[PDB]
Amino acid sequence: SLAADTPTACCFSYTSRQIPQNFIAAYFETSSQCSKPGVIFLTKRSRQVCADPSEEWVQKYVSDLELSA
Amino acid sequence: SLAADTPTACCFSYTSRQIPQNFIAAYFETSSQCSKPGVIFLTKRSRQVCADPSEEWVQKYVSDLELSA
Repeated sequence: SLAADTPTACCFSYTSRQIPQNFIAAYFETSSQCSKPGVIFLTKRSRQVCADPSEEWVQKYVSDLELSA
Repeated sequence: SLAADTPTACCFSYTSRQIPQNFIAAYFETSSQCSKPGVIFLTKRSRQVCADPSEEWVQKYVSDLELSA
């Protein structure tokens, strides 16, 4: 567990058209070392699309883990 | 091309034991919006390991694109 991996994922730019729960599947609330507002997603094309802060569609998807974990 | 993707990969912590060109294959010099020194790698386990700034072993691997691109 002490051997973490992966870089610091942070939403520096999201998309205009959202990604509803039809193609989405995973998600992420950015990461520390870069207090980012938007969140990263995981559509079916393994192509994260980022997302505004508290996006109507995200709050529903990220609803699972909304910051608290 | 205007529709970029992926978050801002930045090396916030690298490993002690390096990853020579035996398991390594890809690499990255971090990203902007987070001036990072170390570089991210792509061993065979798709597990980036980051790397000190100008690591003896990296300069050789990252040698291909060393900042200039």
